[PDB]
Amino acid sequence: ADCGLRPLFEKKSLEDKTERELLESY
Amino acid sequence: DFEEIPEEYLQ
Amino acid sequence: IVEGSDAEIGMSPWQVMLFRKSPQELLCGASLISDRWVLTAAHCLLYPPWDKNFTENDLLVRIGKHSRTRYERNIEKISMLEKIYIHPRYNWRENLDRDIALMKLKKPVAFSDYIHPVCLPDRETAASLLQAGYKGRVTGWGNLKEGQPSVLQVVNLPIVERPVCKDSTRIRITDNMFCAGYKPDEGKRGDACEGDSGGPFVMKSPFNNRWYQMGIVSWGEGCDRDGKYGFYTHVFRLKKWIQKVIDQF
Ligand SMILES: N[C@H](Cc1ccccc1)C(=O)N1CCC[C@H]1C(=O)NCCNc1ccncc1
Repeated sequence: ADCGLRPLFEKKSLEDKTERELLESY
Repeated sequence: DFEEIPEEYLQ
Repeated sequence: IVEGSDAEIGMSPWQVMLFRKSPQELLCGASLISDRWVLTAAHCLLYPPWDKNFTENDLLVRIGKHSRTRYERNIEKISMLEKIYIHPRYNWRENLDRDIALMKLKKPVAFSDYIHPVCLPDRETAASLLQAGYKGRVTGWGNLKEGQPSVLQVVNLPIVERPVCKDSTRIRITDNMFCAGYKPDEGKRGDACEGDSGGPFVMKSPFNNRWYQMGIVSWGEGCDRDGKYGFYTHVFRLKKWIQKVIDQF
């Protein structure tokens, strides 16, 4: 139910260094 | 190469 | 992972290391899908042509890791297995069709900054995201070249059209597989490799910003060869089996 939301990124509204490449491909 | 883990686990 | 980068701390908190007790060696990757269940490739546990057939007591799962070889005190958790479940129709004889296995942990792991489950896709997440051109992300501690990293590696790769996947190999491809990788002309590289097996191919939903595991690192011919692609177990196609195992046991 909390699946797929990372404590150190999504939960803090921080992005990792390449996740934009993923989202720019969709 | 691999660092030894606590033997508690290898039991 | 070939042509990947060092992961950030906490970047893949579902990443699991399958770890052999003796000799103490990394077996495979895997993923945490609840506090008690780990998803991996069946060939990590069972592959008769190579005389591979591991059982529960052969194995430890290590969760929360970043460094490949260090025992990461106060950060990782090491769990024992209660039960391994291999797909009843996993095809090790021919093409690794239905390359999937569940492992029930002997006790539930506690989540933390470094340990957190990934989602499994529903039908409409799969339909929406599993498209040629869309990129997913593969992680692992496997080989850097067809040598081993100090730290979890990460690479992002596009899904490849099904006919391109078929025309790249002599192996019979099924609907329970997809392939990912850059074409030779695309001028970007990267691939899973030996030791990455069983690890997660994940995508981030643009609708709810959650990470979903779409694939399991299954097989390839070489690592990062031009005109060759990585093949992954299609997790959604086999989710009915997953659901079945989990709420039966
Ligand atoms: N090289 C074989 C290619 C029934 C491929 C299906 C059947 C026979 C060869 C392979 O990858 N195999 C042989 C059986 C296990 C698997 C493996 O080593 N997988 C490791 C993952 N390797 C990758 C390399 C590059 N890209 C993705 C995965």
